[PDB]
Amino acid sequence: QVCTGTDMKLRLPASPETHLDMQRHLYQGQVVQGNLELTYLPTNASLSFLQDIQEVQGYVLIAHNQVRQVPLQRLRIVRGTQLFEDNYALAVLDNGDPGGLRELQLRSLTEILKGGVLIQRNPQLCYQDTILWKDIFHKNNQLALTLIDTNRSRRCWGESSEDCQSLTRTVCARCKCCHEQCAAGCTGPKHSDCLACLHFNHSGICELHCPARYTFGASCVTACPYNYLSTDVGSCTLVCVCYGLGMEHLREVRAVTSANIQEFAGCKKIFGSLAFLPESFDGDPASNTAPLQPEQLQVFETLEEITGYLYISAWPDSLPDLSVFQNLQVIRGRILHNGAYSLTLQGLGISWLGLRSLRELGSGLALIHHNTHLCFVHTVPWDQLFRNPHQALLHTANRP
Amino acid sequence: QLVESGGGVVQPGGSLRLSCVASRIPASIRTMAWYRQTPGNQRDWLATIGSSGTPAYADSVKGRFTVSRDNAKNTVYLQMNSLRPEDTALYYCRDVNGDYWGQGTLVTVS
Repeated sequence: QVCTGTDMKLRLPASPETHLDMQRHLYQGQVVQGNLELTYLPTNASLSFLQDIQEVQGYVLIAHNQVRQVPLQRLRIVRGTQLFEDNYALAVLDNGDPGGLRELQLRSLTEILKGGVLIQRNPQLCYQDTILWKDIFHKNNQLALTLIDTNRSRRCWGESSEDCQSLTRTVCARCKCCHEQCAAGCTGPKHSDCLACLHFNHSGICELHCPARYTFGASCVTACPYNYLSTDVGSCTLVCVCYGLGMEHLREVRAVTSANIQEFAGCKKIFGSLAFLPESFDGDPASNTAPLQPEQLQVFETLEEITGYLYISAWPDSLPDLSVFQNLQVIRGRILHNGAYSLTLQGLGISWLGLRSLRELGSGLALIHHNTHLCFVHTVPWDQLFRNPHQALLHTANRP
Repeated sequence: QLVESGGGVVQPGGSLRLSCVASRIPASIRTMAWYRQTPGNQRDWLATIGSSGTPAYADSVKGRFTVSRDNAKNTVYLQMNSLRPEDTALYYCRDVNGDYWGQGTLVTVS
């Protein structure tokens, strides 16, 4: 019913080989609590897993694609909580080569609450200018930053007669008038008939505020999901001591260099991420940053729980395993690298993992690839670490 | 910043050897992987080579292609053998420890 989005923008995939396997594991069977980003898909890719998606909380990015068409048929409303380049809630860019996307096919797309539309540099995309946008954008937030390119090489979404565009706002905020709490159309005059609640969905009943039930996303849920914190106000949020990367002091720090390693000593729970990069172990000549030493990594031998991701793209060649994390037990996956992964190990050259205490990954996928020395990847009980029917292990380029 | 060199036109049954020279000299020789993008498809993995030197080849090209490196010049080669008309595509080298990508060198077999 409810899934989470992804947070890479125009960046080449971390694994081009398992990109479609990553997507399918995320949007398999309705509401996306984040950004829907579909980039670098091959022309023969099958996207039958996107058929049931209904609403997107953030923005919809479809860029650098080669597919014939993306089947987001039932997509109703993209709320635009987050925006691409802080202006656009829908962004279609460079779909093709200088095949490519053919038609939008967003047949039921009715409301974009906050944000704009950006369509540019599409070699063979059509019907990008015959569809009105002012009838889709919400009245309250009319920041319709529209930048559409009309150049092509080949009042509806597509050529088919089933792609009829139902003008809603132009023909009350919404009508067919709808109830004040109904976002995307309605089939009647009551408050239990519309097909997308504007503010909250209390068991099929659209209301402005949750009955002080628990608010979560845009639905009045009876109890918060597994990996969500419940506050006294009544909200299911992710954040209400040590602080990891991207948390209240290191919001702009990208790696665990030698500058910010002393503050983790003696810690038993990091409220953030843990990113290891090539520049952590070779300090830049610009600043007096001594290269990190394998002996200085022992400050993580007391860690027990990490509230974010554990990303390793560089490791000292003297260390043959991750035994410095033999005490870490749970990765909460509340903050995921690129918005999708909670455990990544790429190009490390380790001979065995050594995460003997890991017993749960609260959210996000797992990438263990390009470790051409690494055995003991299958022997780990991965199904006993996952907690959702959306997590999977993606592994390529490893030791045979 | 990675630049490859060694592609071009070749006869079927021939051989080729690409290179991938790093513009900067890293402190550690890192890990570089070889890909191949047939037009319209995702760039398929070919081979990977680590800092130590242990390689890993895909199933399709294992036994024909050979990957190696020279730490003196920080260049990684991809020695191709018994080339075949189906092998024509764009060949790119990526730096796995950093996610830096090359620009590609088109290899044509005819």
